[PDB]
Amino acid sequence: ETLNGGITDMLTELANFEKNVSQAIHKYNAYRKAASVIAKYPHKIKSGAEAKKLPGVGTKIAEKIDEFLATGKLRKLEKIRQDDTSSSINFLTRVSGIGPSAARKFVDEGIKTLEDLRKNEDKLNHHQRIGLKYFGDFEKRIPREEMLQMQDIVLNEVKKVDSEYIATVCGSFRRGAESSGDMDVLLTHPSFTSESTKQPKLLHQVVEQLQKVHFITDTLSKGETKFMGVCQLPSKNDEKEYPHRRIDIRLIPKDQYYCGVLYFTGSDIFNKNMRAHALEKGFTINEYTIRPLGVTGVAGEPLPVDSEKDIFDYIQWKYREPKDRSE
DNA sequence: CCGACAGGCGCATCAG
DNA sequence: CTGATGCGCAT
DNA sequence: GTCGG
Ligand SMILES: [Mg+2]
Ligand SMILES: [Mg+2]
Ligand SMILES: [Mg+2]
Ligand SMILES: [Mg+2]
Ligand SMILES: [Mg+2]
Ligand SMILES: [Mg+2]
Repeated sequence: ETLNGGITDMLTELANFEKNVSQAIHKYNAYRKAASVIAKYPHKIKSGAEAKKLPGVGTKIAEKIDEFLATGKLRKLEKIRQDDTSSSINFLTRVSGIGPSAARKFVDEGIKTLEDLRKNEDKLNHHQRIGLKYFGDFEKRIPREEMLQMQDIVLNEVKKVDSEYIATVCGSFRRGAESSGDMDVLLTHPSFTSESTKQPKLLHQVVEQLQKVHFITDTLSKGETKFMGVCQLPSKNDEKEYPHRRIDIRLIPKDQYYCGVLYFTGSDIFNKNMRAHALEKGFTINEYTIRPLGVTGVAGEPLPVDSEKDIFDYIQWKYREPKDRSE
């Protein structure tokens, strides 16, 4: 498919190994950073030296690229692919709620297959049990046509609960993607600000309404501001059912919507890059605020923010529309 | 060369 | 029980 | 694994 697709596939597979098997989060991030910068690079890479000029690509990745270019493979990966333990741990982490730690522990206890998981429900926590239940469905992508039907349901049902709610579909959907891995919904209500919560159960009431109409089907986790769960579009007579889909809802302080929507629009790599750039500039950005850093690494008071662009301006970045925050 | 690497919610668990 | 910590997850 | 001080 893609211009340096071989290289970026290699690097992403190395990232996953470092995260899932090595449990080295900074090496995972370093590989993902390199994969992203190479994926955006508009030339077919001819050497590692050429790749090394990109920020995030260093000596070790440049050497892997030289290997890959010459031979069409990487020995280091060819050996990870035949390592039984690595391969089993990597597979189990595909279940939502099983991470590197739980996968290694399962693999040590003799559980390394889907079949093994499916006769050991009792060793799984609630999240894992649901991740297993919908293992196949959760790896299917959601065409934009279906994302549009799902937006319509969520926005109309939210409006039924209280007309003052605003629900914004974020993630890859807001970035214009033709398909999405899941549905991300940012929610606000005027009664929840950074200064005051003057209504309880604001997130709960929306979740309950979506359960009532059979859109939300399962709950992975749920607190006062974050819901993680499962939903499904209604199917019509004699049609196969739609796959079950992952849904995330985040209730954000209304007056902090712009930091909220910046966060929830991503991409994840974009947010890391942006937040890392903020730190270089003497600021810290989360889903609520952008704050200056003081001398001794302590965060100051929130800066006024009136648009997404305001946050970009503070770190002296030219604005990027959501569609230009992908990959 | 070597600190630092994005930020935080919800859940599960440990020490007391 | 609270407070701390790690895990898995979200972008 | 990479990079800025
Ligand atoms: Mg470089
Ligand atoms: Mg997993
Ligand atoms: Mg998403
Ligand atoms: Mg994602
Ligand atoms: Mg999501
Ligand atoms: Mg059904």
